[PDB]
Amino acid sequence: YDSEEFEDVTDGNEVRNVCSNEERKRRKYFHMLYLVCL
Amino acid sequence: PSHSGAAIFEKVSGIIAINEDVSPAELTWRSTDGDKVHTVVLSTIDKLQATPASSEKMMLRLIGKVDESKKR
DNA sequence: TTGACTCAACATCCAAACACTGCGAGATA
Repeated sequence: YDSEEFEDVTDGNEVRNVCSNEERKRRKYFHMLYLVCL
Repeated sequence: PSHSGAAIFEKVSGIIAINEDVSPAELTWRSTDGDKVHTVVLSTIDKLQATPASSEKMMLRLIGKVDESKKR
């Protein structure tokens, strides 16, 4: 609330490649859904 | 008016003055008439809060620490 | 800038029939 409004101002110094099958299916479904929407 | 200007604390006018003369360089708030005094050791200040320009209420807030002997 | 290799780690396809109840362990008023 008070930190949400009043922004903290500070100087903090600081010196293979194939996914799972679940992701495969999720990508196929999301592809379809997205296509339809487009 | 760089490390020491006119600052408020507990609704009373004041004169902030950073005290960097000791091992802990601190922030001394000194009332404008001198009624209330409040010294803030910047050593414990975790981060500063400034009412950004979007915060037309120009209020800066000094975020402090939770030392092992203070934890609630 | 191209695609045909190989590698390895999965994924995916595809085959295609035995019954079901008896019988000894311990325990039992």
